[PDB]
Amino acid sequence: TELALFSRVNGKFSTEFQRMKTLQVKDQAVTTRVQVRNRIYTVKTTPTSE
Amino acid sequence: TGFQICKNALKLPVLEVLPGGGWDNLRNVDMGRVMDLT
Repeated sequence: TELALFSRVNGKFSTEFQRMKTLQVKDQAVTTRVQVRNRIYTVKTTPTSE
Repeated sequence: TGFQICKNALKLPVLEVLPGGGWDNLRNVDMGRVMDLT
């Protein structure tokens, strides 16, 4: 600010603004399935075959 | 020794497990007929 009635009447407003908005989302999904089946039903050769 | 004759006569299914059969006690697995099954 400034004022006077004799020699020095002025005005000033050196207003300033600095804003910096930074976001950082970071998502990481990971799925891993493994599944295994087994069956048996056995068979032998007869001990007297030719 | 064919059970198919009367499995055909009467419609029931033959039992699967049967005792009259040799068995390796070391390898621990069935081996073969010993007692005949008519």
